[PDB]
Amino acid sequence: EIETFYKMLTQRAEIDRAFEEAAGSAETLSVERLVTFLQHQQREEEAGPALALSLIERYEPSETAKAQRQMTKDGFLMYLLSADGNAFSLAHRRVYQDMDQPLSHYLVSSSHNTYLLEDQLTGPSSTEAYIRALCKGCRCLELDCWDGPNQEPIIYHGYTFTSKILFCDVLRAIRDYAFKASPYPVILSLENHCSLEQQRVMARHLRAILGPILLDQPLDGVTTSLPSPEQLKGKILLKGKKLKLVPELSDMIIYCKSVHFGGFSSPGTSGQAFYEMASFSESRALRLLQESGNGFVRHNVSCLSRIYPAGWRTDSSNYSPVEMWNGGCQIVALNFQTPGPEMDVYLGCFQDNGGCGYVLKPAFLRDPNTTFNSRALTQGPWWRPERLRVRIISGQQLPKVNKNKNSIVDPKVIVEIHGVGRDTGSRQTAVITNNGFNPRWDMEFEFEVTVPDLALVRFMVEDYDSSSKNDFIGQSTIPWNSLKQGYRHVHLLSKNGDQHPSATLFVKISIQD
Ligand SMILES: O=P(O)(O)O[C@H]1[C@@H](O)[C@H](O)[C@@H](OP(=O)(O)O)[C@H](OP(=O)(O)O)[C@H]1O
Ligand SMILES: [Ca+2]
Ligand SMILES: [Ca+2]
Ligand SMILES: [Ca+2]
Repeated sequence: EIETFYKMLTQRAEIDRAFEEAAGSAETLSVERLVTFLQHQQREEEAGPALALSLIERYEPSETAKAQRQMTKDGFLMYLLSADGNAFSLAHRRVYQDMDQPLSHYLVSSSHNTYLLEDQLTGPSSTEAYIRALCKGCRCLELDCWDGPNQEPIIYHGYTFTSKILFCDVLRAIRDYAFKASPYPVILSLENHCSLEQQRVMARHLRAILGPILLDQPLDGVTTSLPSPEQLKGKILLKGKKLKLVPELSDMIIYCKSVHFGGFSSPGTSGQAFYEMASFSESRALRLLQESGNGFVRHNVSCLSRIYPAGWRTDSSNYSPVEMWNGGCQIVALNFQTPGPEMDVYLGCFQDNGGCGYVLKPAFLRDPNTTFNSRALTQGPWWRPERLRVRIISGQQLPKVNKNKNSIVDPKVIVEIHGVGRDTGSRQTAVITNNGFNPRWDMEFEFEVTVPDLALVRFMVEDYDSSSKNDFIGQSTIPWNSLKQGYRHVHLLSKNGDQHPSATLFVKISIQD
């Protein structure tokens, strides 16, 4: 009763149902049975007793069954809720890719007016903002340098009422956090509006503060291509205009000389040096992608492109990064302060590869001769249609999203596919009235994804409201290739990207060519 209660408040048929099918009539899961489950349902590659044991040794609560190499319903569950049963591939949650290719081969985690905490017009600026981004994995940061009093350069949003901060104060912060989240290179995109004197001051602060972390001299060799994230480990590079501009600073720009976009070389041999990087607004970028998709792509193979939000985004809202990534753009800057699907997607992408901040682009986007163009799809390696079926079974302990009262959520789930325009899709379950503890949907959806190497799957849970707009409850974005198959739990994050302790979705995923 009070036994039954807890034993009832804690009673997940879907789980039972699942154990049964795998366990058949037995009360436990023998290795043999477990392995079968891993192989047939969880579609594991390394499927084999070796793994089956690891799971048991890891997750089986019972000493008997543990010792006897068996799994109980409980252990089944524990596994299912563990990092091993996460829909986001536990293997992808550690640097596991080739970190030896030129920077231009990786998508880099970048931010826009990083010093900013809110809007672009009158919001506050803060070192905290750089700390948060760095903590969220960001690698490329933006500093808007302006002359300040007492000959101390400051950082704020030029021509607006945004709060100010000190360039040096910011450098220290960057100094301390640059590598907390990753050992990979950090790029400082300087936007210099400083008098030559103050520029000299900056240069000093840079060396004085960054000291040996600061990369102020080209790498030995590193002649025809940008160095790789590896060769640049634990270093901080500068990006800006290179010779109004004092040599002290200018001399510091080595691999990221800020340039005005010329055009895409194609109608010739070159255009921009590998060490030249152009920036494009969200608008201009779309244009070039619309007209010269392959143009860009091929360009982005050996060069780094930066893209930032359209000027009308004074609310610091963000655009969809996918569109840019689809063009091979690597430094897609967003307002990291952002809650919203855009950052949700952005941070899900970068969750991959151990969250080191550098994610290797697909091969076709690393092929200088590619004929790819996400806007004009033709047969090619990138073309690999797949069938995705996601069953939204139930949800567990959905967080009571900020209701100024004692009402119960009326959850519903949205599953979206982000990728090339053609693959983009979205579907939703029905609403479950007044249930956040254990809503049960048991609904399934199917998607056809033609260019999976560019897709991401997003799970979003909303608190339905007849009247007003539904409250966001939680979300999770998994890159296509990190999407684990079978029975898994989706671990929901807050709008701030925070991990909700017991908030999950239990789903069943299958991907078939
Ligand atoms: O939103 P903001 O504060 O205006 O800055 C953006 C842009 O309008 C500004 O003009 C650019 O600098 P730019 O004037 O040197 O082109 C910065 O890009 P960039 O430093 O990569 O070029 C962008 O991040
Ligand atoms: Ca700026
Ligand atoms: Ca309700
Ligand atoms: Ca409601």
